[PDB]
Amino acid sequence: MTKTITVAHIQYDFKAVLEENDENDDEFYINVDKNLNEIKEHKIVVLGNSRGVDAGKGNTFEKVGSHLYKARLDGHDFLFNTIIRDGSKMLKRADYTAVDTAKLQMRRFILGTTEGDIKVLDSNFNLQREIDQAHVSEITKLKFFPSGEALISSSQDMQLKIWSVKDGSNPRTLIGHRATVTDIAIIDRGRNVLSASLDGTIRLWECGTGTTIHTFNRKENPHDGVNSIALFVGTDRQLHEISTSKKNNLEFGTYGKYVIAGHVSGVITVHNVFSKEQTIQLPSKFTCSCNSLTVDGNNANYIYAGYENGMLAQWDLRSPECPVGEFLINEGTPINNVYFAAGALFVSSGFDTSIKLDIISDPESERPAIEFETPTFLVSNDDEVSQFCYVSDDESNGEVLEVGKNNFCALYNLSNP
Repeated sequence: MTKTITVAHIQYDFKAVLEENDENDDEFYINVDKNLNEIKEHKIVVLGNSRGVDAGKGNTFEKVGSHLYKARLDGHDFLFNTIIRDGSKMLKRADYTAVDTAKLQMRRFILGTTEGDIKVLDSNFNLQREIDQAHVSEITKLKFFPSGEALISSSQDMQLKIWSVKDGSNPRTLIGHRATVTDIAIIDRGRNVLSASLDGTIRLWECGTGTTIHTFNRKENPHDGVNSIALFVGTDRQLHEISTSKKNNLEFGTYGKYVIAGHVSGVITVHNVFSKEQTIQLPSKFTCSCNSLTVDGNNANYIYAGYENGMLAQWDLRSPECPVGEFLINEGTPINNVYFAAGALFVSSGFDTSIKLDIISDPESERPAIEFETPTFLVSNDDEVSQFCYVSDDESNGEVLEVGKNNFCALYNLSNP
């Protein structure tokens, strides 16, 4: 707050340069953006004889893991995390705009395209089902229900659709949004879902009936479009019911739920899903759109919000008057997506930038703090991340899946040398 996270881009095939093992000197570049738009081109020489690397005086470059490299260049630290698997290998070419995963027994993946197609994939990224023309236009979001046996999609076509994983059937179509549906949150098992839209609404739906039972919006301006939503639990007790009194028609597990909404104006609003009260509004401190936000997975008092100017802010909902951290990433370039997983924040910036930022608890404690001085870049071939998906595999380890345009579907290892 306000400190800037220095972005580096490594030559995508640099690993092949390092393990080439040629007799002669070779070289790869690391471009460091400095407003960004301009840059410093660092040349890392890969000495022949496999006798190592020369990063220049005062600089280092080194392998710290099978798929993890560390550079220090002009006093800035960078980590570079390389692909462990291309998931687009056996897939027909689409521009991916949405992803989710589920694993009850078998692990599965769903992907949504700019063309409106949904693909169901298995553990090995082999196509298991294609739902062609699932929507008229771009799938903006895809979620499995917790059963793993159903899914919900959202689209520019202003509808949401519930699909069966069994047969690709479409038992429900949720209509009523007046603009693009941008986001989805599932309440508990999903008898209720929430959808966000550029029409300014967050609609609470009951799925059995396929109707909207409540519409939330920004109290100051109901037409301020919603880019992102996140659901959190205010308190983790106690249903049926440790207090008086209820209840609300056609609501299932809404009690103690709050929904956070990032707006086109850049404000953020928080709604008690049960009471229907707007509890909080965070100011558009940066005078631009809040494109994406996400809740801290350890402490839901803390949220992370990415804005159209490249500001990443951390807010404490208890103290809504000012952010508790501000971090510029390629100022002037939009943050497209922020996503909390495995004690880290994943951040898509502009057309080319994907960063994993570690979150620690502050020593002078104890409140989560972004490790902004030591970003990790998920190395691609100048590919654009539309969305991240955390894959805890079988047994509490993890990988991150990125999907994007031009058939980008790439897996990254998160665990440590």
